[PDB]
Amino acid sequence: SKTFIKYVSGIPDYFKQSFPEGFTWERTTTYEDGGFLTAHQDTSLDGDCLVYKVKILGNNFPADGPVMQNKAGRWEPSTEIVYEVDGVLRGQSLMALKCPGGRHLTCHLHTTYRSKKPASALKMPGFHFEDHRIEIMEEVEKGKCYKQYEAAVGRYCDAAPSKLGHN
Amino acid sequence: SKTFIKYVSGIPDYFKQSFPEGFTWERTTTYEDGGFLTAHQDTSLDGDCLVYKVKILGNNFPADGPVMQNKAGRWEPSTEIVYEVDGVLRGQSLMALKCPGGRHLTCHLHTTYRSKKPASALKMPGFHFEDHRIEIMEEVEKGKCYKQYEAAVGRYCDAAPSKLGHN
Amino acid sequence: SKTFIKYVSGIPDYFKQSFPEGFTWERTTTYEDGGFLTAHQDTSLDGDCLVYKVKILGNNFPADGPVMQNKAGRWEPSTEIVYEVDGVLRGQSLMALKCPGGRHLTCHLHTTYRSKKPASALKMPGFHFEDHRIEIMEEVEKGKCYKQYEAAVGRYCDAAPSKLGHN
Amino acid sequence: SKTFIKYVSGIPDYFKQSFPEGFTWERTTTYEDGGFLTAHQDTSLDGDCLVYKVKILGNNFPADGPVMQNKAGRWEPSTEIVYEVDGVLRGQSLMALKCPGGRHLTCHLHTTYRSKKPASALKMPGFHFEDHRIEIMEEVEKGKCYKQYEAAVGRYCDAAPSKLGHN
Amino acid sequence: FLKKTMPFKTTIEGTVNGHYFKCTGKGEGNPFEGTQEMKIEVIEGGPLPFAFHILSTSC
Amino acid sequence: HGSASFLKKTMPFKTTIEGTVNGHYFKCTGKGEGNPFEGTQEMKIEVIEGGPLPFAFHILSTSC
Amino acid sequence: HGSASFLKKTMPFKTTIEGTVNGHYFKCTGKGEGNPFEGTQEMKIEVIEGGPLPFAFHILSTSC
Amino acid sequence: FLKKTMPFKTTIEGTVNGHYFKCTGKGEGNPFEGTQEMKIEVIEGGPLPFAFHILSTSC
Ligand SMILES: [Cl-]
Ligand SMILES: [Cl-]
Repeated sequence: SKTFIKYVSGIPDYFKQSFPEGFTWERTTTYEDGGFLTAHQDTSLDGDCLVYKVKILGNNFPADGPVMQNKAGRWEPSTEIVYEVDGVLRGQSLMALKCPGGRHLTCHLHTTYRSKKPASALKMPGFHFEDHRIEIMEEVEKGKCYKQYEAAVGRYCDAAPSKLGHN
Repeated sequence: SKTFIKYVSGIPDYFKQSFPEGFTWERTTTYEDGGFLTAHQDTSLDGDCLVYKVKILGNNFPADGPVMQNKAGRWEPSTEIVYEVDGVLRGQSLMALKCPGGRHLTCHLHTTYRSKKPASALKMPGFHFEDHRIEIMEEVEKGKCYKQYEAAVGRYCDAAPSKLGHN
Repeated sequence: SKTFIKYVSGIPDYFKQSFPEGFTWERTTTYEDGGFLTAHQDTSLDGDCLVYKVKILGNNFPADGPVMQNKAGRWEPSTEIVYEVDGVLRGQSLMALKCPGGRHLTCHLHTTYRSKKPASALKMPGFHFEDHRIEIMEEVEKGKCYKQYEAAVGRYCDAAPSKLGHN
Repeated sequence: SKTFIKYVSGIPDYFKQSFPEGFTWERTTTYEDGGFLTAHQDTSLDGDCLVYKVKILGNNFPADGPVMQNKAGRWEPSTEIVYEVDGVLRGQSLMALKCPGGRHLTCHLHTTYRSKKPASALKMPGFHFEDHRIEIMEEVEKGKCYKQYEAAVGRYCDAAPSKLGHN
Repeated sequence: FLKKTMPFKTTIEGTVNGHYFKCTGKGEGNPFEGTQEMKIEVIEGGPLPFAFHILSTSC
Repeated sequence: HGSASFLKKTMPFKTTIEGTVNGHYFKCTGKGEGNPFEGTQEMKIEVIEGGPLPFAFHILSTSC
Repeated sequence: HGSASFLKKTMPFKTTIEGTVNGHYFKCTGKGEGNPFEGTQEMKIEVIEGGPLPFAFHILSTSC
Repeated sequence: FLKKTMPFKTTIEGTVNGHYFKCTGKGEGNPFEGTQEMKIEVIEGGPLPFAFHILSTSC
């Protein structure tokens, strides 16, 4: 839901620039215990409302693992690196699912974001980070209804500055 | 299309045992240059005719790579390792495209095969190999019309035998 | 050179806690174009001076790639996730080497850090981020002498706060 | 110990062609539960005796896994794909430990083999398979003394032949 | 075309480890502040036989 | 089964394939026949939406 | 080479292995013999430093 | 045992794509401010036939 990012430091906003047409994204997430989760998404604007259409294919999750046992804890916050490739945007991130027994089950996201505007109508962002805080606020109904919060920030590495004038 | 395998050395046939109900499979293929191809398939039997329903999501293929350039050549033959996990079958294989000009582009298949019968009704095979020869024999059109042949064999490693009676 | 990290937010410092005995680390870095770089390091304190002893094995780098062509640009800053596993510390990060032609060549670091003090003598840090800014300040002599700067910060995700009281 | 391979079907023998000088190899093996085992080896010939010098760096093996628990069982036979890249040979294979209690733990080998002769003095083999049967026959001590047997065959995929004259 | 507060709606269809499911969702956020919240309902294939967490980045 | 004379020699199949690769949507249908116990088969695949494919068919070979 | 009677039937080998796995240092020596053209061989490996190994020998099999 | 400014020294030995090399290095940093700089010299196997960047995290 990439329209909702706070960009700082003058970083161009690939997602907001893509309206009214919208954008798509495609992703494969690899889990360290063998699962894969692949998704495709279309984002459009219907009058005043953003509309998402999502297709998902997941496989190879171990039967005895936290995911298929439904014995996961929560996502740590994560940081994605985002940069231009092939005239569109690539993202990658490591995410970590806290799980019972002091375990972290990690995964690696490989994403392509594709504006529906031509690349010539767009101001492309340089390499940067996108922090994502994703929280399940409540499991309203076991296995049937969830509430999920996200806060996201697009930024450079401000904590450890360059000595060469680099972002 | 795993119903069509020649099994030797008495290796049980998980696919043929699954009928009349059938089976499903799920796979993610990871290409060495960053592409992912994920698929889910259902196999059924309608009277005398097998029926396949396939869903595909592929992403992250580089614009300058053999796949998106439609310059893939032909598949080498390949050999899958197949073994029981979680009461179902897992497969893994390394495949290689022989590209025009000689280079090979490789990929790694991660598959789970799921009988529609319960495992208690099935004789599970032990760890073995499945050779696959895949030839895209006729390119009738583009783009648009393809003929594909496959020969497949389930076997043990007979060329380099055990000195201890192991398969 | 993990003794030189600025920790904020009260995060315990696994590395500074390990003196006078010291610590070791072990790492494999996987590159997206097939290279691997594996290293082992011992860190000790000889009087007033920190002493590092490093062993490296690298392989499978493509002959035509930026690394073996020595046509790399510079490292973007990176962010490592660090958390306890097996009574020691695990780290993982994605790094991105800017290269000619607008390319980023990315890699994935998998690290274990091992204190020489017993785990019972240590205050273990919770899951957190370590930002690393690594810069080649000068190539004093082509292929023979380099000057390298690093700034590092151990922190939580302050930019995108929790609504549930989590770090 | 690649000097000891039976090559069939006229496949050239890159290893035997490399003498009297010899060859090197380099490998990273990636285990499905997170371990890495990296190695470099030099092969020479001293009069009539082959001499191997091996350097090993392994890391990230889980404390609760078969490897660190010394509960690995035995290797299944395996099949490597071997092919030319960058004027040297690349190999990849999937190996599988058959653990006590039935589960397999798999890993993926990534190898480069480098003749000490220049490629201009060598007949390079085409894409082919190398079967390896490895049996740790005698555990004489611990811990401390091991006997290991191997049989290896270089061949094409003969069980599932081409309908077009391809190897 | 964007506002300081915007609603969104989603439809999700998938199969994970052979398990088919469909969801709908409705949310609202502040695009410029980078915050949002949504409610996802499983309409087919519930209750889910796996951790919802694996769907978090797809909603 | 006694002998091979009592086994089905050939079995037909039909396939429907739908997907998206690098944002490109396509749908295919296919028809084929094989020999279950000899382990051989052939099929014809037709792209019915999204053709001509803007990527190599080869990435679909193991899904047909 | 005319025929197999003119090929070396067996060839000996010697090995030295040194490394560190999960922080554990070890050194081994080994000696063996094989049949170059039949593709068979056997060796004996002795751990001379760092024994007994605190991990499964199997991870060293392809490096011996 | 730690100070606000500390020196360090390193020795590195490796093989990358068959190429053996050895380095020494000397540096100084401020452990609590999280900053450091060092000079690395290749003493065997120079000039390196690969990008130094792949050694950055090992110095
Ligand atoms: Cl088995
Ligand atoms: Cl070839």
